[PDB]
Amino acid sequence: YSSLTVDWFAFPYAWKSYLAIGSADRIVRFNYNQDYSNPSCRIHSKVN
Amino acid sequence: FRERAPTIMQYKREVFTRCNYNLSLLLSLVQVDEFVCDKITPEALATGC
Ligand SMILES: *[C@@H]1O[C@H](CO)[C@@H](O[C@@H]2O[C@H](CO)[C@@H](O)[C@H](O)[C@H]2NC(C)=O)[C@H](O)[C@H]1NC(C)=O
Ligand SMILES: CCCCC/C=C\C/C=C\CCCCCCCC(=O)O
Repeated sequence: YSSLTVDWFAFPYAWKSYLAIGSADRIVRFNYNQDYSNPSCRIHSKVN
Repeated sequence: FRERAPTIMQYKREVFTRCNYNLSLLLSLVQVDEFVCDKITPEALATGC
């Protein structure tokens, strides 16, 4: 690749619907809006 | 949101005509677990006739 951008934050796993594409919630609207113009993959993980 | 919840065997249906809604009010009363949508998105449900 020419660049590798990683955006990370803490978020509960019960709220996957608030980050799915097409969501109308306040979290996408005011906190985090994903680019979706470059090949991207959003993963949900638990870190020990 | 303010009545007895219907069963799946006898579910309720309401058809809305000639009225104005406000989807931002309805999304605060619920916590959404999953939405499965065809040919539309909830952000499109927020705006359109
Ligand atoms: C649609 O519903 C939202 C949710 O209630 C309304 O936002 C409220 O507006 C009042 C008036 O300013 C505030 O006191 C509340 O704090 C707001 N609540 C939220 C959650 O933001 C909104 O005004 C409604 N839309 C219209 C056109 O009335
Ligand atoms: C469209 C308003 C009129 C219909 C109201 C009837 C039921 C509304 C109840 C919940 C509305 C949620 C719609 C989008 C669901 C996913 C929200 C999101 O995470 O993006």
